[PDB]
Amino acid sequence: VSPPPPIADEPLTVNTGIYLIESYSLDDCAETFKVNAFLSLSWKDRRLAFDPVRSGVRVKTYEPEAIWIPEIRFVNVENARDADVVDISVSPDGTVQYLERFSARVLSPLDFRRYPFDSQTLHIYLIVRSVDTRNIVLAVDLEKVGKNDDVFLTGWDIESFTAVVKPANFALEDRLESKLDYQLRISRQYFSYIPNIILPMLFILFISWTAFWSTSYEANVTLVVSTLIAHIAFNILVETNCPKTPYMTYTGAIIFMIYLFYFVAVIEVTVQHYLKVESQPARAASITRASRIAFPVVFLLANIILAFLFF
Amino acid sequence: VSPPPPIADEPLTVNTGIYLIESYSLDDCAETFKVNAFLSLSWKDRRLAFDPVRSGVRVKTYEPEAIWIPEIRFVNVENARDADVVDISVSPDGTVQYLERFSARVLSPLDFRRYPFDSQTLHIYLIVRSVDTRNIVLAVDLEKVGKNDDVFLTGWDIESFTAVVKPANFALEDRLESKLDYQLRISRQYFSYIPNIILPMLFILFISWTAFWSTSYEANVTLVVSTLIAHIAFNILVETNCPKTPYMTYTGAIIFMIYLFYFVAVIEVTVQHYLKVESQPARAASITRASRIAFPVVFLLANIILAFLFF
Amino acid sequence: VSPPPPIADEPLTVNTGIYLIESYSLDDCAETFKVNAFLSLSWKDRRLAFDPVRSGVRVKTYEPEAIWIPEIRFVNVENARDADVVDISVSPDGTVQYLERFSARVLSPLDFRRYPFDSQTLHIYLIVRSVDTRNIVLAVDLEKVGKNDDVFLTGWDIESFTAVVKPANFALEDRLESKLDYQLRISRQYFSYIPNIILPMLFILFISWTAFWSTSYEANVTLVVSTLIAHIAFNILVETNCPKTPYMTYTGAIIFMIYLFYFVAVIEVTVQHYLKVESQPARAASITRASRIAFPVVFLLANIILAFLFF
Amino acid sequence: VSPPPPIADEPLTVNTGIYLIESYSLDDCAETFKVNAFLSLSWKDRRLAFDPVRSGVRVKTYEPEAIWIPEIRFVNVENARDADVVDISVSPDGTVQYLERFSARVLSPLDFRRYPFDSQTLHIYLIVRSVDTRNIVLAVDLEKVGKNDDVFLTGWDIESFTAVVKPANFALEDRLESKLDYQLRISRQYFSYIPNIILPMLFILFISWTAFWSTSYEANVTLVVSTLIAHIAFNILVETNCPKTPYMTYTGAIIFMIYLFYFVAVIEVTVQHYLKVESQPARAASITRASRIAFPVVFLLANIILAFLFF
Amino acid sequence: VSPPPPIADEPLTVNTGIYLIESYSLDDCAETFKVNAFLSLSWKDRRLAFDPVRSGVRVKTYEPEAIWIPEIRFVNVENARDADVVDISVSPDGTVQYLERFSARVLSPLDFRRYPFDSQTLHIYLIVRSVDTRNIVLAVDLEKVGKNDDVFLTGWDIESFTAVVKPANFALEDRLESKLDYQLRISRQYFSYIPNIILPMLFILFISWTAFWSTSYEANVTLVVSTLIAHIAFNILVETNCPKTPYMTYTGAIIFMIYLFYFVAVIEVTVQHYLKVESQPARAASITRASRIAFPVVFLLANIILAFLFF
Ligand SMILES: CCC1(CC[Se]C#N)C(=O)NC(=O)NC1=O
Ligand SMILES: CCCCCCCCCCCC
Ligand SMILES: [Cl-]
Ligand SMILES: [Cl-]
Ligand SMILES: [Cl-]
Ligand SMILES: [Cl-]
Ligand SMILES: [Cl-]
Ligand code: NA
Ligand code: NA
Ligand code: NA
Ligand code: NA
Repeated sequence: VSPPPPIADEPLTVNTGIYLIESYSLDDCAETFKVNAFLSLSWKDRRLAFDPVRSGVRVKTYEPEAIWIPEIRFVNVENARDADVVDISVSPDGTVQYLERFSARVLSPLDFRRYPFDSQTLHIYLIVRSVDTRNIVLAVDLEKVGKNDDVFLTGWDIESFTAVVKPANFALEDRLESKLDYQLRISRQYFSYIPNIILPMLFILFISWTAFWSTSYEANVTLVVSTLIAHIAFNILVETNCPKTPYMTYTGAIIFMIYLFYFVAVIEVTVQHYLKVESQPARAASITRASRIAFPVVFLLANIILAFLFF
Repeated sequence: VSPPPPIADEPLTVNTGIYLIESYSLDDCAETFKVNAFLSLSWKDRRLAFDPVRSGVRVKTYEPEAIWIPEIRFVNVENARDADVVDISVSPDGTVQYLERFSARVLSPLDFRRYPFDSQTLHIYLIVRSVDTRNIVLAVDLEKVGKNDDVFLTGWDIESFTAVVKPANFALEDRLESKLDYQLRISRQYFSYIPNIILPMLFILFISWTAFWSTSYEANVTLVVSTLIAHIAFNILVETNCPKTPYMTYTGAIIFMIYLFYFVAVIEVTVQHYLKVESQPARAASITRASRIAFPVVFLLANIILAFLFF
Repeated sequence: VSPPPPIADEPLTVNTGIYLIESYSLDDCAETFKVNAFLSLSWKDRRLAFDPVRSGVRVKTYEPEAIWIPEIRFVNVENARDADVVDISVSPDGTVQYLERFSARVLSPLDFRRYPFDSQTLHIYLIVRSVDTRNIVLAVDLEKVGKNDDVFLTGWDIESFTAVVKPANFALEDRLESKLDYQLRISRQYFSYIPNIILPMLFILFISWTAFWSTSYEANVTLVVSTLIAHIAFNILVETNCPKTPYMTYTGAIIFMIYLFYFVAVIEVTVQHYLKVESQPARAASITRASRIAFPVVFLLANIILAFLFF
Repeated sequence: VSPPPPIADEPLTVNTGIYLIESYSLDDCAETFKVNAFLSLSWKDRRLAFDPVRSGVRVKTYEPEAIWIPEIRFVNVENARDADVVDISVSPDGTVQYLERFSARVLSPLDFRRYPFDSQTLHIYLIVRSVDTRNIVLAVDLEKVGKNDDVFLTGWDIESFTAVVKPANFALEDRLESKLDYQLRISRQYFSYIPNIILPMLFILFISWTAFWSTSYEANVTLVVSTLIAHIAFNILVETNCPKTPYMTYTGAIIFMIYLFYFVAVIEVTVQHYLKVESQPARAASITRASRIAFPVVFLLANIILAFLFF
Repeated sequence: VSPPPPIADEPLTVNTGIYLIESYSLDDCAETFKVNAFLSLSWKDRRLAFDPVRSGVRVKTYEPEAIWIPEIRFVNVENARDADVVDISVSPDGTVQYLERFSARVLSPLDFRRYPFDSQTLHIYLIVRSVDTRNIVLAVDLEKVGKNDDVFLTGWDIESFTAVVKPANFALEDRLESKLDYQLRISRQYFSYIPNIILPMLFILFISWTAFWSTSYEANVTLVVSTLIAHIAFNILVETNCPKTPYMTYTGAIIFMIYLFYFVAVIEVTVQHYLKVESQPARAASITRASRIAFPVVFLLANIILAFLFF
């Protein structure tokens, strides 16, 4: 219950590995994800060394309480991980092979600027604090790093689960702290977003555009203002249920542009009727005819400008 | 305590069984279900064998801490199960009869493509990790796999609770792992979905179709656009309260088709009026008369095409 | 720390009592209810019998760890109850009088077919598993069963808290198990249901019926379709916040019937106008006049048919 | 680990005091409030009396396990309080001075009949169960009962925190139980309820009243029915997010009355038009002119009747 | 397991420091924030002093159970913090250097009067209660007060994390209590507020203003009342999801003013039509022409008055 002594003035190397068993509950609002995995740890504690001849065993098993185990913590976790030690195996040279199953709700920022065509890199930061008698440094054993094939996140494609092999060693509260970065790369499954969100939202806008093939101000006011109600009602229906993104998103710019188009279409309908009343039906009919091409063309062009700006 | 020694070079067989006491909280959004059940374990440990004559007992009881018990874990759980050891009984031959009551929130994918006429197979994966001293293999005693008659999930018919007898034995982090798949087959209770969701949604669409028996553009604009608002408002009312399904569902296709029909009906109403105002009432009246049959026929046929594609 | 020995071959009778301190959080969506109560247990253990003369005490008090206590569990709970042992008293004959205060979230199905005039019977199932050396059977001490007068559930009248005195004894995992049924009968007290949900919903329907005293198709389309929107919007306002009931409810049938009446009223308004435009105002006016009586009469009769079917 | 012996046949007096550190999460729907506070207990145990000369200490400190401490519980809590013993000090006469910090979710009924001008008295009931060898009675020293100045509940004015000095001593399951009543008096901050809820709700009603200064049935139908939609939509916006109150509230009566006024205004608009079309414009214009005064006067009077009935 | 003895009659100084690791879950509705941090404590205990020559070590490490550690608690926490002792180091002079990693959901009031241009000061109040044999006072080690550079709150700019070096010493429950205030200053990221909430809300108001360039009462009623519906529907879309603020906010005043403008615009539309129908088109046209300037000017001025009043 004290760290192993150094042979010379070298730090203790704790080789790590994370193997994803299950990944679940990716919360976009909270920017958190719950993960269930193995955490394999390996280090040399020469005090535990033995002769397999005298012992009559080629490997010894210990209880966590019986031996020194490094305090590995996660940097970006809500509460400490719920861990269960699966196995502890000591070889005759004193090499400890530790294995545990943990479940953790990890906090990792998400960038929704390119939503719903966005990709994310989920982080899991391992950390070890160095002690009084010696310094502890983390390492990655790539043979011990991977993910179960059945690992899934509904609406996401799990690209890869890797680790940045080089640790970040730094001083914190007068002690060395070695930090490791485990990355889970995911890309969104945006298929049903076209028929369920985009297409019906465009149909409602297109219905407002039929006021350019009508001279009735009463029918035109009912067209543009009722489609604005239908649009707002449709936005409540497809609402993300997360608090509004403080920054401007791709989908957010399109929806803002759609609100601008309902305002510009009201301005046209109001101008058309005012010119018709103010004995100028030549200008009223020429504006309404221009709008039939101007509205879809300006819309198509502005969407290409946004798509270019965001991608 | 170490694992029991093999008589020959055979692995240790741990006979399992799960008996569902209560099933609750089936979350469609989270794809998780909370279960409370018994987990029975049986294996032979010859070290624990005794003579009932010398001992004066026909069965011995032990505390979990006193004897070797295999570490059985569940693969698809959020956090480790909340377990309470109910009984441990050792017979003179060394047979250990273990029993525990546990509660766990199990993660099981759900396929909503055929919703609300869908059936689901909920999984509970048992797993045991082998040690270096000896290999551990799981077995299913099907007489031990069951469920309480009073077990229920509102809106579902619990068909069966089974296990696939053959375990999935595989290597993971240089050790053998025996995995058992327990299945809970459930089928949805879609009764009230016709009168509460389908019938009122179709009525709103049918009201938009009365514009084919009217020449008033003002009454037709109020018909088709107000029914679109009534439809969107009705969708908000019958909203699933789960984030949108990343894949296209049966119900999702129908609702997309309904949005298309409101757009096509606006196009007709706009064409009818434009042909009437552009001195062509022969073409305007012939289109409106055709729509009276074309709309219900194309709808009925497209539904048959979707029903055929999904089932 | 062994069960008491039988005098003859009789099972151990554990007399139970439950005294409701507080009842709260009745969740209709989850079909669960939280309860805070006393659980009294009484059984005879002749090993604990004493002479009050030699001991100098008429009653002995023990710590739970000092004596044998039967493991009583609840069948229909989410997780095990939060229990705290209040008192353990042993009389000179060996009668143990155990008392504990517990809190538990009990799962009990709810039938909403007669909502909001429904009554429910909430269950709490006690169970004891028999042990190696002897069988354990539950009994009810009616003097120890009851509820605090201040116990309440907002929107419900707590009729009674009783128990089914005869236990359900059966075999489970090769051991006898004795089960007790504790019933809490509650009836809904929703006075405000009529003025807050029914009356405004009927007013919206009655407003659609004013189209029978109007010949204006434009005013009639605005009447029936805007009231349909107002109805749907009112249903969103009075939405139960629980996922839709898989079976058809009383309130559910009325609301379905109301949606049918909005569709039938559109059919009338469409027929009236088509007969008027197709040079038949004799038939148009006779239908509109008939509807003034037919609609309220068919509605009143259909409601009596539903009320008769559900009650 | 036995109660202190009486000098004469007197019960043990346990002096209590609750000091509110933080008050949070007042849930109107659940009728529960989460409180964090100190619980001070004082009682005399002559067995713990000592001579400060021989001991060489003026005060002795003990661990809770070392001495007898009365089992104090709260009656109206969800689960037992989360407690942490802060200090235990024994003076030479045997006086025990116990202090603990606890958090607890207290269940206390709320009366919303006068909402949002309502005041509430939140209760906390301390209770002690008497034992075999002696009776235990609670006492309160109001000098010890208080609250932190920074204690807050958003939207409420915490008037006072007190205790009813006289305990309720009663028999429960053949033992005496002494109960104390702590009371937290709070009154609502209804400031923004006039400009955010009442004022916009009245404006929507007043817009429906402009139909009394119009003869156009088409404009009157659009006025009265669209304001009914705007009212229902506004009620969804200002919805309390708690299930509807089973009893009739003040705000509930006003809103019911507002729904009645939209129905009566439709009846007027329908009568006006029917009298006009049935060659009686003398009666139609006289009703519409009467309504201009009748509607605001009947509204103003009915509100005074409700305000008088509720306050 | 006794506090250290004073050299003279001085109180024990416990030097504190908090180092923010992660900040998450800032709940505006609950006025709580979850934080993960280090808590460093330093105090002198001469009983633990040693000669480094005879002992032969830099610092002596202890288990929390082995030495006296001051009970530091947080004032404004829901439940006690989840703490993990990271390290305890004693230097030759008797200086104890304690370190722990904790997670806590801190309660801190939020002032939304200037929302969404508001800044908040989040508090974490440390407190120590003085003991029998000596008084304990808190201090701040400015070298140990800090925050990780990667600390974030989505939609907020974390300005600073400082501590009020001077503690608040006061009597509580007959004992001295030293309290420290740790402040986390945050300012909101209101960027997407303008295009996502302000601009579409103003467009809906501007559409109602087109009724000043129209004489049609039917088109004007449809303009002002349908935009009121669109506004209310847009408010439901951008609803804060927190229960209503009891005090009047900046955004709250603007939205109240917008509801007043819809009522005043209805009054104009009603007056215009009544003057027109009552043979006075000179006054009707002069009011409608005045409103074209009066409405945007009064709006712009009233907004400047509110902006001045709130900032
Ligand atoms: C309420 C329906 C509405 C106003 C906007 Se739709 C909604 N909500 C209306 O009242 N009058 C119309 O002529 N058309 C409409 O669609
Ligand atoms: C014009 C009718 C608009 C209907 C508004 C419905 C508001 C839905 C609120 C849903 C909360 C999840
Ligand atoms: Cl951790
Ligand atoms: Cl598990
Ligand atoms: Cl239980
Ligand atoms: Cl308690
Ligand atoms: Cl704390
Ligand atoms: Na064991
Ligand atoms: Na026991
Ligand atoms: Na004690
Ligand atoms: Na200690």
